[PDB]
Amino acid sequence: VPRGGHMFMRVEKIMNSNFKTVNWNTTVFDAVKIMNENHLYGLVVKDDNGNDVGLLSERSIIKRFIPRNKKPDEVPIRLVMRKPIPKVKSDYDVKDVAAYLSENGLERCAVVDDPGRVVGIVTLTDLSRYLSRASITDILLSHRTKDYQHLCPKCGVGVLEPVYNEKGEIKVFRCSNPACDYEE
Amino acid sequence: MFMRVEKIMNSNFKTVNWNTTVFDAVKIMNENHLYGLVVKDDNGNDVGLLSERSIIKRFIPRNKKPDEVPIRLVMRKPIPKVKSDYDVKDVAAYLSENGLERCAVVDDPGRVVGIVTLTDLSRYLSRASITDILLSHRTKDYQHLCPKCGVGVLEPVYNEKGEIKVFRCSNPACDYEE
Ligand SMILES: [Hg+2]
Ligand SMILES: [Hg+2]
Repeated sequence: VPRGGHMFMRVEKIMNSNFKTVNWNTTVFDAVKIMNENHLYGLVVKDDNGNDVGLLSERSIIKRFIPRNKKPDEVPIRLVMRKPIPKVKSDYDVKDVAAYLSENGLERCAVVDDPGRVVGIVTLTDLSRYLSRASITDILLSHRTKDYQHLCPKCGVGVLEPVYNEKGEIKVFRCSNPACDYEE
Repeated sequence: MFMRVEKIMNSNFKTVNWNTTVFDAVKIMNENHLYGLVVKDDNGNDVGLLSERSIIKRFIPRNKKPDEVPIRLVMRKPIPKVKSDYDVKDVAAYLSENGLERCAVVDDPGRVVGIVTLTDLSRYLSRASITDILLSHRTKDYQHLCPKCGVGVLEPVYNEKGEIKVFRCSNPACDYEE
């Protein structure tokens, strides 16, 4: 829906409510087919019980899939997606969303309502119609230089860090929580 | 109202050989935080530009390991480019027309002297132009013109799994494929 330029705007009004969701065991190959077909580069990921566990983006594939050096059909997106799902509340002003994305090096994130349900996805493109020139440049620079901190699904507090081998391949992402023993 | 790209481009770009695997090329991108590489052949010719989107659209669908595919079959080709004397507004029109968010910049002689990205342009473009480039990058995809006839476009040929086997020229009068 056309709205014209405005300094303020609640995210809910500009987000994409027609977002697509995919299961967390979907392979990278099958997930990307959906992205290419729909010209949609952000998918919400759900586990087998309907819980929103992450967001799969182009950058997540470049940063977390390619380095594993495996065929796209051999890697479930749960190992690639941004997790926990990046998100902002539906009542956020575009300015607040910009700060959230920039802080996390993201160019898109999910939007959740008060009850916590995912109601849409908002991207830099959506925001570009309202943000200041400087804010847009900020998000762009932050997306190039920063990377989202993925948290451990086992303890929920540990940070998943890359473990490389001699070929530079990411063997696994290991939880940084001392009290936790998790690798994937 | 005016600003030529040569002034804002990045002449500090990185070049990789066209036989570099997707795996090695992406490692370079990730380590440098630069998601655009100029690709050259074995004789010093600038033959293409490897971008994130090119990997998502032309590498992933092949369902092959990153170390088994040379970037020459993935990169944008012919190489996306604008002349160094182009005004930023002209570059914006070029990127948008081609669904790109970055392209190479060449000098009179024709060699690549830099790379210009949407981020570089974001400081000199109107908000409308920036949004335009963003929209076009999502909705349009770069057209890989056939090198043999120059008019046909290379289209993916899929197998029963939806895996890309080759990119074949659309021109009926042409037999090119890669
Ligand atoms: Hg953990
Ligand atoms: Hg051709």
